[PDB]
Amino acid sequence: SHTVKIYDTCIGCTQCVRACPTDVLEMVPWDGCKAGQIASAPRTEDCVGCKRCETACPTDFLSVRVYLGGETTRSLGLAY
Amino acid sequence: KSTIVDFNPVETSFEKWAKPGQFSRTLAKGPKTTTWIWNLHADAHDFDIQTNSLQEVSRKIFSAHFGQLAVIFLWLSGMHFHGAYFSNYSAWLTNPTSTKPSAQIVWPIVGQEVLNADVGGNFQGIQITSGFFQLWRAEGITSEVELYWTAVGGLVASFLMLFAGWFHYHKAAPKLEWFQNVESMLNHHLAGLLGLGSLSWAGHQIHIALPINKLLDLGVSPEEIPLPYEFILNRDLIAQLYPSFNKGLTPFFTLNWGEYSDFLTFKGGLNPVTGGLWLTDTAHHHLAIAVLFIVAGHMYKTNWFLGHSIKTILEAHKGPFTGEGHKGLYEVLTTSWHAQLAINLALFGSLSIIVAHHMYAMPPYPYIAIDYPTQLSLFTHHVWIGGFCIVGGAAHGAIFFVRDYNAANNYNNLIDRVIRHRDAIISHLNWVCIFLGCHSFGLYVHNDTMRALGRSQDLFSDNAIALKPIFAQFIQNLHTLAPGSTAPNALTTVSYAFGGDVISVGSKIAMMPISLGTADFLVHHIHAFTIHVTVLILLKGVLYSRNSRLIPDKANLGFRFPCDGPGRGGTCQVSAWDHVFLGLFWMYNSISIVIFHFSWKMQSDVWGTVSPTGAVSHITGGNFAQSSITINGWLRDFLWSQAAQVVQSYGSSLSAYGLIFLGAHFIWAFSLMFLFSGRGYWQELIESIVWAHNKLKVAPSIQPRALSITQGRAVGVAHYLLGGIGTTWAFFLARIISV
Amino acid sequence: KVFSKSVPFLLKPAGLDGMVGDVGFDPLGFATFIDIRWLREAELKNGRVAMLAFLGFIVQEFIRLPGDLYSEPNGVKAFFQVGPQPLLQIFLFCGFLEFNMHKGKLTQVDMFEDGKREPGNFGFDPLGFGKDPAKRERYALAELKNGRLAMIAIGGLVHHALVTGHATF
Amino acid sequence: EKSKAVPFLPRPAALDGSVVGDVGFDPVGFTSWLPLSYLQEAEIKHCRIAMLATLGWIVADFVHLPGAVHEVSSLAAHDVAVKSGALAQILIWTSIAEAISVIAISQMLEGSGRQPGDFKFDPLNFAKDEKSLKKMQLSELKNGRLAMLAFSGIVTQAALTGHAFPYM
Amino acid sequence: MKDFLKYLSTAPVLLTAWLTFTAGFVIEINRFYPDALTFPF
Amino acid sequence: DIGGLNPCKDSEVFQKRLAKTVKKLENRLKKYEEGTPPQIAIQQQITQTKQRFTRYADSNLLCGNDGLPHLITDGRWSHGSEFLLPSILFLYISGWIGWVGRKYIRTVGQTSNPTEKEIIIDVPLAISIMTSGFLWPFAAWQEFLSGDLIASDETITTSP
Ligand code: CLA
Ligand code: CLA
Ligand code: CLA
Ligand code: CLA
Ligand SMILES: CC(/C=C/C=C(C)/C=C/[C@@]12O[C@]1(C)C[C@@H](O)CC2(C)C)=C\C=C\C=C(C)\C=C\C=C(C)\C=C\[C@@]12O[C@]1(C)C[C@@H](O)CC2(C)C
Ligand SMILES: CC(/C=C/C=C(C)/C=C/[C@@]12O[C@]1(C)C[C@@H](O)CC2(C)C)=C\C=C\C=C(C)\C=C\C=C(C)\C=C\[C@@]12O[C@]1(C)C[C@@H](O)CC2(C)C
Ligand SMILES: CC1=C(C/C=C(\C)CCC[C@H](C)CCC[C@H](C)CCCC(C)C)C(=O)c2ccccc2C1=O
Ligand code: SF4
Repeated sequence: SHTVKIYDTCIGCTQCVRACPTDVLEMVPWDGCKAGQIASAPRTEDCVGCKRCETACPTDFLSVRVYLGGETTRSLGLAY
Repeated sequence: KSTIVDFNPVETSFEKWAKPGQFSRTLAKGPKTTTWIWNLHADAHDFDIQTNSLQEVSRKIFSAHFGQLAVIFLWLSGMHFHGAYFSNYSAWLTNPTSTKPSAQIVWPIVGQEVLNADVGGNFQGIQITSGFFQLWRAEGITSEVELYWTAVGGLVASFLMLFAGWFHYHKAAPKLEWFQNVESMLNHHLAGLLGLGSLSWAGHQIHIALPINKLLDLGVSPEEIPLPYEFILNRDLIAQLYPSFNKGLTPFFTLNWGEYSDFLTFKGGLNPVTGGLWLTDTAHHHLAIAVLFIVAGHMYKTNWFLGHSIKTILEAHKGPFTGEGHKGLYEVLTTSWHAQLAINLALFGSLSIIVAHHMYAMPPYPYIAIDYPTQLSLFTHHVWIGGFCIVGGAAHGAIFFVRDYNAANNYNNLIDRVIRHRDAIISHLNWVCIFLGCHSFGLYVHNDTMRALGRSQDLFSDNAIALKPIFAQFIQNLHTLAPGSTAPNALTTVSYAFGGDVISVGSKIAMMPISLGTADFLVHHIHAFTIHVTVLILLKGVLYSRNSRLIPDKANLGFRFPCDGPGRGGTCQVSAWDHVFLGLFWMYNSISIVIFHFSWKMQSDVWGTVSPTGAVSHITGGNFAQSSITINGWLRDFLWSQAAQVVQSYGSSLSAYGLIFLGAHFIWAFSLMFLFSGRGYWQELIESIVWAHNKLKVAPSIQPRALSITQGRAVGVAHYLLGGIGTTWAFFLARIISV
Repeated sequence: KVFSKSVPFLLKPAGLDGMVGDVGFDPLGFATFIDIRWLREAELKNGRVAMLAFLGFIVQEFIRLPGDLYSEPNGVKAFFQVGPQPLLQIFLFCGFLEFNMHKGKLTQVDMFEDGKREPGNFGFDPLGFGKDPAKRERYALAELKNGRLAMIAIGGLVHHALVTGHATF
Repeated sequence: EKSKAVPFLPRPAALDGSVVGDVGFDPVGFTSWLPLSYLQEAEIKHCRIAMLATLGWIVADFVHLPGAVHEVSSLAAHDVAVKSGALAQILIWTSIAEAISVIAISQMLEGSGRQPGDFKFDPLNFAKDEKSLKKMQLSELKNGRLAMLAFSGIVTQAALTGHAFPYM
Repeated sequence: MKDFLKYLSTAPVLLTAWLTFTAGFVIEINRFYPDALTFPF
Repeated sequence: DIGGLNPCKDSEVFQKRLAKTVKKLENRLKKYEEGTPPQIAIQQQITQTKQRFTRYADSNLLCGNDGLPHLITDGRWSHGSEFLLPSILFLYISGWIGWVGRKYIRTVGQTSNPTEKEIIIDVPLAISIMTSGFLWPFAAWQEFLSGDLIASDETITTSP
């Protein structure tokens, strides 16, 4: 399964979570930004690696980073 | 306040000319990177994203059609003007079989005047392979003054179409209901446009082209031929050549149409003097076409209680296997310009290819069959246009599926049922493509390896394991027996390609029976295989344009997007555009093979010279039958052998063909930089270049960015097509002009 | 609307107000997209060069210098007979003059960048003509008109020598 | 309604009364989609050009300038004058005048106040008040239209039959 | 003629005019002094 | 002489090339009639060929064993009109182009909308800058001295 990391440059704009096609990211409470929220990656087993999450990231060099790793039938997007 | 048009919808102003990108909501803010410049031209004609109203898109399309027709009229006016002023048309008229048509002279600069060839008739210029001279002769044009007047009329018509486009966008723009009158539009395009154009052309042929060309074939010089208007004012100048005009129009109105058999014939074959189709046959053909199309125009209900409703016809064509059938197709084709473009472009390209075939098969112009460069150029050009238009039709079908397809409005109809079993279609088409490719190409490779191993009796040849195209030979036999048996009123077969006598004009073969052997079997199956693979790519693009097992929401990404990401193992080129890109490549492959087959087969087994005793000697000498069955044969006896004229053209009047050969090779190789590489490398190189510019304080405010992934693919495919087609263009033209 | 005094059917051009040759002649509006100070500097320099060149024609066809090189009454043919060496020296001397008279700032963007530079005012007045300000404006207008007339005449003489070949006489 | 010239046609709706030579003659409605000042300027330019052309054609078929080049009929004078460069000078100066005209017509269309065809060229007076100016404008327009038609007829007849000044 | 002149000031029109002028004076130099392999001086 | 080459004025193969080209052109000329434009064009071709060959012969041009002018670009002023003088001419013209482009970029870079003035050129300012490029060698060695030609550390750098 791929690896997804969140960095404290998160501004809690939720654009990553609402762009994930496989429900990998979610918004959790935080105290490091104005919005009081930070993205989390608790379901990386469903991560497919499409990187839509970091295409919607407005922070300078990203706050969500997807590191491709071992492959799985879920991560390979295999309907068969 | 008319019910069909809106008056003064858009003000005629230059203000928006000074605001580039005003049409787009995203581009209107102004450029920030160089990507804006490329996006400006990529969205210029995408009227769907510029307005949210179908009416505005339709009006823009209508005015764009007017602009295109004005451009076409300007091009035709230029052609006629060049024929009038910079051509040897008058000299070619008096010696069609010994003077090469030329209509473009080259200025004497930088030594380029060598391009002015010895085309004959005390003229120097570039030999013309568009066949305008033969067309003008078939029109009865015997003077360059008539060409000048046709050019002036073309200029006037081009201005008229420009004014029409301006008028119908800015002064009186039609409403959506006017555009959606598909019944009225079909009625008019079938009766008025097609039928009345055929009728008017039949009238022109009968009254101008029939007498003038008959006098020309009789040996009368163009100077003593009467002016065309005299054939109308004087019923005695035409009644001598065709002694049926003496009865006037009485036989027509008295149903005694047999009297007009003098100039409305049904002969078939070719004119022995000119080598083209009998112009009496052509006039009769256009008359019959006019009547048929006028009749066909009275089919759809427009404004009276009479005719058909296309909605009622489609909705009644259901079936046990097709569910709701054609229900909803009328709404699809009356609310989506992209669906209409798909159908029209596909059928238009297919029509262009059919035209290309019927052109050389039955030469319709005087002294055009013996002008081998003209025949080769016309066939290749029309087949290329057909392939491009077919790929465009597939592209716009995919665009309709992505954008204008409504799932709710198409419940259980044909479109829905096709998407529901797209897997089966694509898998079976994949199997067919593999079967056809394996067989055709592996038979070619088996022939090559048997020849390389010294086993000549193990080939798929005529003197070996033979694959006779018996079905095509049966059809050829049926056509050569048609006159008198199935077409009892015919005097000769439609084309001598099916069989018959060798038709030669001035010791040059015009048409001759095209024998089909094992070599034609293999190349025909190659054609079928390439066409099937192109269809596979395009149909996979259209069907999987909305969703798939990989990307269940591919429609939300649009028609044109590079990917969905490196995930799922990699989701490159999943668009539907990336399928029109690969399909463009495969169309290039298929059309290149088709034109190669045509060129080699014609040069080897049709074209040539006929000795006075009747011995036929061809351009190459019949090497197609035995050497077109191996890839080494194609490489050596066709490519290497017929490329001799291109490479040895330096210093001669064909040197421009060698230069274009080299430049097209350069462009084709240039394409591979964009096709093989990726955007990240070029962006990171532009980073260092920008560092240098910033170090010298010369970094542009518009930030330079590497071409987008989709634009990189588009540039690659455009350069690839240009280079390959230009290389084949120069090769064909130099080879067929030299010999 | 005011309308120009020279071209009476055209509106009065802008940017010419405080000048010593203003007759309102600018139908193409060259003063709108080009600096008027630079335009006057260029007009004055072109006029002065044309006046000197016209006088050079008339003297050359009449007087000439001793020597085989300087023996062509026709100015156009004298340009070729004299050879490149005498002409290149004139070119370099004119360049030296240009540099020292404008004191470095020689270009359209550099000249008049700081202002404080009356167009055409090199301060050249050794004989003292122009101390009285009353006749100064008349002298400026006369210089401008003579310069324009000399531009027209310099073109005329050069093209007469080209179409005939002998001289001006 | 019911324009003066064509009594059964409606008034062109752009020519009420406030133009010299305005009899309401625009059946095909050229004024409905083109500026009135632009059309007036074009008409006056045509009038003046054709008046000069008719006078020149008629005179040059009678009186010739000294020289062998000027010894041709006005019908054949175009190919001779273009070769000698005589028409080149006219082209140059007419192009200068027409560029100044480009400026003038642009200014007139974008405000200004210059009447169409009014170049203020009036060395003599010949027009002292508004009434005299209007009468002379009407005379100029009528004479110009007559001369345009006259030059048309002269050229067509001379080309049809290569006759001298009587082009019958 | 305020926005038309601004349209003529756009990058494509200006580049086309400049390249047409450039090719023009190059072609005319090569017409009046053809076959120039070295510097004329 | 230099590199074993010989002057083209004494190169027999050069004259053979000239004679062959003229003979081909005359043979082409034979197949046309009288003073017709084709014959005039071919005669002009012959005249231009002769003039070009004569000019190349009297041009201090060195010809090889193939009878074609070879360029001596080692730097010697003897053959200075082959490379060195065209090199100076191009350097002047290209420096002019680069200087006017850089000046325009830096000038409209200090306005409210720098990017707008790059797709829609300020033709007055463009003309002002373009005709000022004749002093580009002097302007360059007056801006480099003042430190206005080179940026120092406001330039951006990647991570490593
Ligand atoms: C008999 C009547 C008639 C005729 C001849 C045509 C002919 C044409 N139509 Mg058309 N049309 C008609 C009725 C007709 N239409 C009606 C009733 C409707 C309403 C439903 C439409 C709606 C329509 C649309 C929406 C479009 C066309 C287009 C076209 C052109 C197709 C391009 C082509 O084949 O090039 C052949 C070209 C020629 C043969 C050149 C000569 C044709 C000239 C222009 C005659 C045109 C006839 C015109 C209708 C007369 C009106 C004159 C006006 C003063 C009223 C062609 C010119 C398409 C096009 O190209 O747009 C411009 C297009 O997009 N038509
Ligand atoms: C009747 C014909 C027709 C029409 C009306 C359209 C219309 C349209 N197409 Mg389309 N298309 C066509 C034929 C047609 N196409 C064909 C034949 C193909 C197959 C190649 C395609 C493939 C295609 C794709 C793949 C796409 C479109 C798109 C579009 C839309 C936007 C077009 C645009 O902005 O381009 C503006 C025009 C340009 C950018 C011009 C580019 C220059 C071309 C590529 C090079 C031409 C070179 C030329 C031959 C000269 C070379 C000579 C050399 C020596 C210089 C528009 C609705 C796009 C879209 O989004 O649709 C919604 C899109 O993605 N089309
Ligand atoms: C010469 C190069 C080449 C070759 C051989 C192929 C071959 C093929 N392409 Mg293509 N393609 C090419 C270049 C080529 N392409 C390029 C440059 C592009 C870029 C645009 C594409 C883009 C492209 C697309 C987009 C698609 C194809 C498809 C296909 C397949 C069609 C089905 C078929 O005939 O399979 C049969 C295989 C052959 C004819 C190859 C030769 C096989 C020999 C003759 C017979 C068997 C030999 C035997 C097994 C050897 C065993 C011994 C060995 C173990 C030592 C086929 C594999 C389609 C596809 O997937 O298939 C349906 C498809 O959709 N191609
Ligand atoms: C439309 C205007 C016009 C044009 C195009 C021509 C053209 C021509 N005329 Mg002509 N002519 C004109 C008006 C015109 N004329 C008028 C109005 C007269 C009466 C005075 C004459 C009297 C005339 C004679 C007597 C002769 C010609 C001849 C000729 C031919 C060669 C010499 C020449 O240019 O004329 C030279 C013209 C003149 C000597 C008199 C011209 C007087 C002008 C037109 C009146 C003042 C108008 C003013 C200058 C406008 C200013 C223009 C503005 C842009 C600055 C040439 C075809 C000669 C020829 O070859 O005959 C066949 C010849 O012998 N013309
Ligand atoms: C005289 C002239 C202009 C004169 C104006 C003058 C003096 C007045 C100027 C001033 O009042 C103003 C305006 C304003 C004041 O503040 C300044 C002054 C100075 C007081 C232009 C001539 C302009 C002269 C021109 C344009 C001449 C063009 C000639 C051509 C084209 C000849 C071509 C041929 O000779 C060839 C080439 C080959 C031959 O075989 C064929 C032909 C055709 C004959
Ligand atoms: C055309 C021209 C002037 C045209 C003026 C016109 C139309 C004026 C019209 C007006 O005034 C009137 C009529 C009335 C006014 O109220 C209104 C306007 C409209 C203002 C000047 C040309 C002027 C032309 C000039 C000055 C040309 C000079 C050429 C020189 C010096 C050439 C030198 C060389 O040719 C040699 C000697 C040898 C070569 O081998 C080398 C070089 C170096 C190239
Ligand atoms: C080189 C290259 C670039 C860089 C290419 C750029 C930045 C294009 C630069 C184009 C210039 C700026 C304008 C065109 C200049 C030409 C001389 C004009 C065309 C020639 C005419 C005759 C048409 C990419 O951005 C890219 C992206 C994706 C895959 C491959 C590639 C790729 O190979
Ligand atoms: S960039 Fe190239 S590779 Fe990476 S995802 Fe987009 S398409 Fe697939």
